[PDB]
Amino acid sequence: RPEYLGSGSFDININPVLQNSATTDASPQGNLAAYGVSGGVNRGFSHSFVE
Amino acid sequence: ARSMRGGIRL
Amino acid sequence: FGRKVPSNAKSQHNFSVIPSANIQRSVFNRSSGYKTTFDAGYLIPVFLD
Repeated sequence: RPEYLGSGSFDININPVLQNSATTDASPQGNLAAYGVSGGVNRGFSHSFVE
Repeated sequence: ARSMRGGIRL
Repeated sequence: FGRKVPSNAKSQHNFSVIPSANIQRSVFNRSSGYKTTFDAGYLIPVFLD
């Protein structure tokens, strides 16, 4: 079997964004959109290969 | 900052 | 907002640095004699190396 060397994981943080532009037929002032971002540093694995 | 291959070019 | 990831540009630069030459210096005596006749006022080249 292929060896499982390690893993990492991150949240995709979804952050609210306020509409500061005036009210429209599309969306009112104070409407709440979002943007999504994820990341970090893992320390993934350390390993030595015999073949 | 050391001696590069192909001579110096900054 | 997110944080930017690094570029590999520094490790790629480091792989391109040639090693220094290993020179094999040594110390020795390079003695020599020189014999001549000359007249006053001239610049005589008695030693050349």
